Amino acid sequence: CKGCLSCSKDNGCLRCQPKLFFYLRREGMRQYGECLQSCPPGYYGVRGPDMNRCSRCRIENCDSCFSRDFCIKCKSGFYSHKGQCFEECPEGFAPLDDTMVC
Amino acid sequence: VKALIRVTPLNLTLEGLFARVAEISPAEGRLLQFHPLSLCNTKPGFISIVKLETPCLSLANKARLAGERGAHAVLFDITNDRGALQQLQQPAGINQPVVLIWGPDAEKLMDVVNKNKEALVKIEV
Repeated sequence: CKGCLSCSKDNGCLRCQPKLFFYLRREGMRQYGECLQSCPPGYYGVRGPDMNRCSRCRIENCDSCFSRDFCIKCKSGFYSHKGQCFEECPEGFAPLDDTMVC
Repeated sequence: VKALIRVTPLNLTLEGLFARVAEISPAEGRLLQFHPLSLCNTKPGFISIVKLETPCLSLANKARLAGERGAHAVLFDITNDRGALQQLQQPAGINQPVVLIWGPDAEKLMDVVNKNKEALVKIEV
């Protein structure tokens, strides 16, 4: 019960402050809500109909999302380009000297 | 129309009430808690347990979505909203049964989930 506006011990956070993101944390049998500064790793923020919520980051070989079609940080050993990750770095530009960015 | 509820790990015995919105029958499965906002828009064979606070969907449609997500039966802990019972009397013909509970029975059920020791649950009519 941290970051909520209305709260229950069984359900955790019910409603969030406008500034925080709603997120259902699972724990085997338990499921309780949380309001967070940002969405947890592997999730990106979504200003939903009633709630700011967290959607799962589903991009090809990406590990961290800003948005649905844009990647922050790729699967280690992949090269990022315009929010997309590649093993075979494309013909647009070559990888930079050390850092993995085409 | 009342119902019996029993719980054991891999013990507890409670009572409750079926809802006229759904179809009354027995059922068995694992015990999985669900947040009210979860049922909006896990492996199957489980009896869901949802504690309702004092809206995304109607309770019937929340029970509908619970079954459609692969739930053997819907347990509504209505301790914090007794009016929920009145608004589940209208018949909708839901498949999986919708049982209601509250009080120290509901308190007991939720502590088993709180303990985080995996357990199985069954319902008889």
